[PDB]
Amino acid sequence: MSLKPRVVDFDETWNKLLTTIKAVVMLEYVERATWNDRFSDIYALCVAYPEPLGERLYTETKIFLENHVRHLHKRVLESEEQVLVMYHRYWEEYSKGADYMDCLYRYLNTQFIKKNKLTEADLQYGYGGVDMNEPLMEIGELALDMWRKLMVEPLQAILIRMLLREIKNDRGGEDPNQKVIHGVINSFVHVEQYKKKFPLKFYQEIFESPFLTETGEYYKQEASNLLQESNCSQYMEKVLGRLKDEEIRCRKYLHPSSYTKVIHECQQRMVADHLQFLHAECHNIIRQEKKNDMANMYVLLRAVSTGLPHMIQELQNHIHDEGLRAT
Amino acid sequence: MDVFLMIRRHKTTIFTDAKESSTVFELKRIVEGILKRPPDEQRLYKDDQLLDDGKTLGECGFTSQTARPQAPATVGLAFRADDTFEALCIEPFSSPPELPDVMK
Amino acid sequence: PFIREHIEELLRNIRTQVLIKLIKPYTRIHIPFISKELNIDVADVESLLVQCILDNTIHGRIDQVNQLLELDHQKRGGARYTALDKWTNQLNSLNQAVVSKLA
Amino acid sequence: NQLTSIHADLCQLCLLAKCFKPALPYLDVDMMDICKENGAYDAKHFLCYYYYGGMIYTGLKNFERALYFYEQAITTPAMAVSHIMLESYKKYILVSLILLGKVQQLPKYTSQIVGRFIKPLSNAYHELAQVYSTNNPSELRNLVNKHSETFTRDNNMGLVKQCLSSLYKKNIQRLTKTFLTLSLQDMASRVQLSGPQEAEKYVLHMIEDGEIFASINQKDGMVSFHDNPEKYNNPAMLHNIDQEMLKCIELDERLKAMDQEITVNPQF
Amino acid sequence: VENPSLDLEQYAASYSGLMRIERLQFIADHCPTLRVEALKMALSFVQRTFNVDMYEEIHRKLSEATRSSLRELQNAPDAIPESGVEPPALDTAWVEATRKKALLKLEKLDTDLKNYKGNSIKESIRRGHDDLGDHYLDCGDLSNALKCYSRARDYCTSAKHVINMCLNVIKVSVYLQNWSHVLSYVSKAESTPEIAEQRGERDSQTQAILTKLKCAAGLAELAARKYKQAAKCLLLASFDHCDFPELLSPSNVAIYGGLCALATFDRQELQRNVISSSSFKLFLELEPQVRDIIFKFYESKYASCLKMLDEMKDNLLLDMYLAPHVRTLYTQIRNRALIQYFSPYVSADMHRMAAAFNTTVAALEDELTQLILEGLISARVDSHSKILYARDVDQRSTTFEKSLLMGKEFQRRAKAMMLRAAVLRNQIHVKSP
Amino acid sequence: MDGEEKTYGGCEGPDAMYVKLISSDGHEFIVKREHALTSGTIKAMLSGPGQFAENETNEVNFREIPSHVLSKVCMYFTYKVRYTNSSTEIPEFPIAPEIALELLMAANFLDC
Repeated sequence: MSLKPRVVDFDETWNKLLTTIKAVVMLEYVERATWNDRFSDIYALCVAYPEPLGERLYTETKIFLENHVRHLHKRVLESEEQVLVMYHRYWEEYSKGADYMDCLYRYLNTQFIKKNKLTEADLQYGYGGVDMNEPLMEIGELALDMWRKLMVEPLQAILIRMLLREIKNDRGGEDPNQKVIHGVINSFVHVEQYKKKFPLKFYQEIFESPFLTETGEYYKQEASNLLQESNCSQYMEKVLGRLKDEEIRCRKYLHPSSYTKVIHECQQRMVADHLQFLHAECHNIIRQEKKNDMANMYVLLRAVSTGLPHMIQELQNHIHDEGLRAT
Repeated sequence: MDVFLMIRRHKTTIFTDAKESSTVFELKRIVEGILKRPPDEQRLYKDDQLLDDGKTLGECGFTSQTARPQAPATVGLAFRADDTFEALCIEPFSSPPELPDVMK
Repeated sequence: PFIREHIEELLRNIRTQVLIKLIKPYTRIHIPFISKELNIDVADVESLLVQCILDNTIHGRIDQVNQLLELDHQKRGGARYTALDKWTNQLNSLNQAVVSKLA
Repeated sequence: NQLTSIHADLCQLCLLAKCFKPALPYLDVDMMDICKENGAYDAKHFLCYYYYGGMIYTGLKNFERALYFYEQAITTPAMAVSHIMLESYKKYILVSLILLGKVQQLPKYTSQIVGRFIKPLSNAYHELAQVYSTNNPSELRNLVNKHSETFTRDNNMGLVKQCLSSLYKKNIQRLTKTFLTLSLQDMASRVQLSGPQEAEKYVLHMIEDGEIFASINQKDGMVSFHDNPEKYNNPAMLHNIDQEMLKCIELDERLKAMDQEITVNPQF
Repeated sequence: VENPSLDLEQYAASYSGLMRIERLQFIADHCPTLRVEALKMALSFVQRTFNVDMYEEIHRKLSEATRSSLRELQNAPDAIPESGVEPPALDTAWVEATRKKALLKLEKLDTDLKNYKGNSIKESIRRGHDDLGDHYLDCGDLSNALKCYSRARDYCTSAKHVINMCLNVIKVSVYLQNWSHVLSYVSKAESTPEIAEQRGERDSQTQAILTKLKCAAGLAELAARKYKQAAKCLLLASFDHCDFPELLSPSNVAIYGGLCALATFDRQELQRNVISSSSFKLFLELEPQVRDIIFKFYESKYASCLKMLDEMKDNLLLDMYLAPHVRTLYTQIRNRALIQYFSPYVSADMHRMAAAFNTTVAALEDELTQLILEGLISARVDSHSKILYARDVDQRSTTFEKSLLMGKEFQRRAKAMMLRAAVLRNQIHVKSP
Repeated sequence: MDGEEKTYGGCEGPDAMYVKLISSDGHEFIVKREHALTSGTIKAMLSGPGQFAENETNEVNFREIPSHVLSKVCMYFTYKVRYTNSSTEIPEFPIAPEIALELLMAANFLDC
């Protein structure tokens, strides 16, 4: 081979190029002697012949990639009651496999079709089991578009339902399993690509929608039951440890892009609508000398927005009436 | 400040960085960790001339204008095939191919 | 020695106040006229008149060849004509910018 | 006062037949909005009209209109060099050197060929403005015999002769700002006129033309240099402003009709 | 001209390296009396850290001043260095000793630099870069000194490391005549320490940091003929550094800033800049000869202020950088004093102005010719009575005519624009070439 | 002669410190690992192939680049890495007319 345009044919290369790609995907090791020779074969093929071979190699690998992702989706559908543990192994094997394919095909993306999906916004492609064609994009971005068609299939009501169940379990403690729960959350964030507007529409419907509804309904039935059963001394200590563990759980499972959104819905069910009961018992705490009971009312009111000046006006009128009674 | 040299021996170059006026014995210790060979068997040469261990690179002719990073200087290498030196002469690079006459 | 270094500036500030109250009535006052009223020599009068005009305190011009302080009451204007020169320079550079956008 | 291909050919007839009388009513008033209906103009007619029109104002002692006419032929963009564009830049330096002392700068929308191809080729004209700033008649005479071969091959004979007498007139006006009543013998040293008798004859030519107002004092052997005692308070000056304002209100009305036409047609 | 009275101890102990040798050679080549002491002190600096480029150039000027009989130095030296002092001579066994000793010091410093890099210590590497940068300057390697200071930028961790590194690049950029690189480095050295630390160097200050950044930038702005920007930054520095090991002397910043602002500012601006500011008062108090210039310029005393200017011109000509600036700054101060003096007047007499400036009637007439074309005044020279009169035009003549000429060009350019846009409508573009 | 040196210092490293580049004429270009990070094709081989990033067997096989072309490529990697993160003089790189036409095709392949 040489840097000059040769006469390398397409049939004498696809038979060996497909063997190296198939033996390297799904987290598989390949020989270094064969991986180094793949870089010299792509450069000597696109420049060969008067017709550019870059437009044919991108369409040839697109058909094989569309028939491989759709075939692997049927295997996971056969196994039931274990979709939350198989999706992590499938995403981890596909993330490492697409990373090695994008590093090898880095020359084809910078030469043939350099634009991405920023100037395109087609809702028909990428959503649904389609094996025809795909929008023009890079190799590293083509694997992310083929991952959205696996969630639109009748399986979102099972994988998401079984994933939010372990997160809702907060009475036991932290943590049951971190490699499995976090392995599914990161698959919905990295799958988002660039479009004509903000890419906060698909991610907010397949993850941020069922999570904010099930979490708000769990803490609502827990704080309301502990208030009518336990006393005020035990109700304040129970909601403090649950809210502290929720912020730690979001730092190891969710993404920093949705930190203030999850903590806002959790505080809207613990201390929010029931402010008539917490503020009524706070008047008797400040009348005496209790350091442990007063500390539970300052931390809970600090997380709630526009809750700090409320306690200031109550403490001001308390010391004003106490000093007038002693005189 | 820093100078770069190449150690060629039978169509096998070795890129090793060193100082401008450093000891000759310090350069042989770097090749030991990459070739798994004792430093007493290697022999550094400069334009077909045996160097000394007590001297330095600045006293021979390794300056900043000669061993530039863009164009290093050739450093000879000789092992121990029996008791004396082994290699001494190397092979130059290949020639450029025929340029396309349609562009000229 | 502290107050001795400032005794010269205090004497010069008094001569400036008297010259203002005497130059208003007299239009073209004589140079030796202000020297006789102040009972001072003519050596420091020529040096004080230069500093008084440069300090934007005494208007007019000093004429040493005639010993007359010129004060043209009906002189040319300078408050309105100074604005027409700035309007011409701004409009000249503006015409070169609006014409360069059409090749 | 419209412009067309016929008006461009009328200026060429005045160049052959030396008679600038019919070219006065067609050039004293500015022209705008060419007559177009089915195609009757070209790019070569727009450059030949401004080049031929500048030669009429040059000989007619009208340097105020010659500078504007020669500036339009240079600002026109192009792709290469041409004979019209070369003669337009060479005459732009000789005209600006008579009024002021330095060549005027070019606008932003000018062609890049003038500053990359015409400028290095016109090295004989660029060096003439450098010596004119020093105001030295001894050094200016050496540049005429040196660049005599360039002025003959570019048919520029006669235009450079006006710059020789302009330096002597500029030195007299320069002494008016510095000096006031200079002697007749001292005026023949800076201007270099060889003898005081030649100084009294050169200052008399500027009085008839109206370039400067001076008075010769033969009783003392000196000459006085006074300014113009005109306060512009005559009633005739007010009529000139009212007559000049009648053309400004008409130019704005014509631009309003052209602006409404573009708004009707669709644009991006 | 030259001046035999000049202190060489302070002028040589201010800089080091190539600047100390170049500043001493310019004095001996210009002052014949201060030639033996200038070449003797310059040869003593070559003993410390030997070299081969600066040891053969100094001896070339000593042989031409003692052996040649065309100069005054002949009755004392007698064409031999054996005359009172014993300067280092140049023989056969000296050109080789000055080269082998300099190469031995380079091999010792280069070997120790490789050991400091293997210890993973960022403090030993940054310290070794300063010793190698100053060693290549005296030897003759001007390109090897910039490679050592550029590698020490990645080993910084404090504010003092950036200031010490940026000050070394300025010394190399001066010899390379890179005035643009000096102005781009003084801004980076002023934002990191936030102007003299974050509290002002505790309470009392012994060596101010702002003075170092303000003195290095004044040398590059003066050589670039920028008297307006150099006189606006030297007033913020205070006398709190006690000389300098490798910078300008504290006795020269008052002259560098005092002479630059005297030509670009009038009398009112001097009382608010170099007088009202308390930072510049400490520098002017050291040299009383510079403070009296501002006071004499405000009291309309141009007669005594001019005589004191030429008295100190012989001392400033002995320098290396201020010497070429004696023909551009002196002509601007004299021209500025004549404009401010003619402002209150309008009919000055030539007989009174010639006796005030210590001149004559023949020299006064020639000064008025260069004051109208170069100055911004408007005076008329009346040779019939030798009295500088004044004849100005009316205010309505220069205003109505200037506005009328602009109005004619406004209508001509507007009507000519319609002709260019007319051919652009019927699809007629450029078809001449 | 004088000066303290270091035995195990400088740029001494094991097999993972230096990489290997196989030419087309049989030459073996062994350079540092930090110098090969300028290109894109060589850096992609170290991150893969493959689930083994480091294994003391890193090598680069170039069947289209001979020996005279890779000779200037290895010198261009040292020139690019050394002349960064500083502010010193940058000399001109000597480029031959017969090599400039070959270096342009190698720069687009190496993504540098």
